[PDB]
Amino acid sequence: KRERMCMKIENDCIFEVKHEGKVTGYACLVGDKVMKPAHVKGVIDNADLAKLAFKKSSKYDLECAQIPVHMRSDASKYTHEKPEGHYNWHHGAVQYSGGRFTIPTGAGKPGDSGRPIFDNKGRVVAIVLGGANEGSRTALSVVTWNKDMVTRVTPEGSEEW
Amino acid sequence: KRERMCMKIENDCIFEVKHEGKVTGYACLVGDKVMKPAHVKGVIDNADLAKLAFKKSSKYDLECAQIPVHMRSDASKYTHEKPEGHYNWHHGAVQYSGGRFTIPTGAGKPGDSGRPIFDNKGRVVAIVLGGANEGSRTALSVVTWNKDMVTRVTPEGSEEW
Amino acid sequence: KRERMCMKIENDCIFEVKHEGKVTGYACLVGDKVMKPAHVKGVIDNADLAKLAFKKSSKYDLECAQIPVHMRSDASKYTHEKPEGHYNWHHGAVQYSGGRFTIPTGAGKPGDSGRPIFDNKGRVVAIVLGGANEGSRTALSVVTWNKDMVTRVTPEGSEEW
Repeated sequence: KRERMCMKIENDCIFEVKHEGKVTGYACLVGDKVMKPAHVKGVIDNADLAKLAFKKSSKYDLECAQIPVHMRSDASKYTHEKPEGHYNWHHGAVQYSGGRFTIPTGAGKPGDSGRPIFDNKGRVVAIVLGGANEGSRTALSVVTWNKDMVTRVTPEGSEEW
Repeated sequence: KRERMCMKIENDCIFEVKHEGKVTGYACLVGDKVMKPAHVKGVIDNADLAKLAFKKSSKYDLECAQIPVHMRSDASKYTHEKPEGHYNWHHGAVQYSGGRFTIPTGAGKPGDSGRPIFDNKGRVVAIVLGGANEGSRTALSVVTWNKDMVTRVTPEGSEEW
Repeated sequence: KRERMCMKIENDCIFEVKHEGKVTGYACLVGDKVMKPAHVKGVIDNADLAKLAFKKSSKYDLECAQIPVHMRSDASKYTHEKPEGHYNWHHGAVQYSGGRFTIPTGAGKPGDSGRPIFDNKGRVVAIVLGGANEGSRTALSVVTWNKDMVTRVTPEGSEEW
């Protein structure tokens, strides 16, 4: 149920970014803005998305742009509330404990950057950039939103995926 | 129940406007004032209403007038609260989502300008002016009310019906 | 039986008179003349009757004109005999006592000017102009026809409908 809805939403709101023929990251639609990690390099597998003018910012390591009108109905719905507990993810379920996003599996691999972290109701919470090896766990370096502000949370030792 | 009540209220609070013998708009009785969109041209199918001196405002794209005394019992009652959810309309059910009034079907056609958008209790929330083709949905350019002011919402690409 | 005949004759011998889009009086066909009260103003809702030249006389409060040839078969028949008793009317039955036309119900309302009062044989005897609120009854101020003379009976305190 929840897993099926989450994967259906991911299918409609993720476009692969390929460089030299191999995928390196993913750009996702949140609200009414195209969001992609800045550190990843490549082009989006979409004629409409690849032609947009991407605003750059190195402090938050994020690229943003305005989506065209005809993909507004194909974009996720955002939120800013982050209660403690469990959240969905493409490679499993993520745990929010003490202001940190951690991977129970520790199976994070390069090339998964940009996949949204989903809420219980399908809302998007943050965006994955990289993680830091906490032995059996990994602390995620993710980009979230405040009420009206963007912040970047990077645990020590994190590597960009 | 709700559909029949809404139709009953609409018959007592909607007056057609025709130019050159063909209908082009609608005027509604909300509170104690006649409200008709400014862009639609013609005449209201009533001597008492057609004789009134209308106040013009191109910024909000609306005309108003104070209703005569003997239609004061034949006017819809208004509201300013807009909870998230579903609202009734003469052509189906409209979806209010994130500050946007959207049509689930995209079935709005020119000549329907001025048709009000009702609430659950029969209260009027807004007045339709135009729409925009946003994928398989249609964002409605409406005229809504705050506690005391008039505000106008116009999604990009909207066409005046 | 009588009601059906009176209604059928009234349908064929009454034309609503409207001013500024609202009906205010009726022009009835008697013999070969069109009668209309002088206090009511407007245009008869008919092409042929609009272009006819009307003779106006403020003493009797009545306008008369000659009907077209082809409409001679769509008119009532007249009489002057007025024996004591009851006479039929569009809104019920009227009583003729002591040279007065009285309304048992007192249900006369403005806009009832010009409605003829019929005989028991369907013949038209008088034309209603106004009424006087006398207790539970209403004395009718009407224009009648003698053998040769047109006379007006107006009780004290009557009002023009």
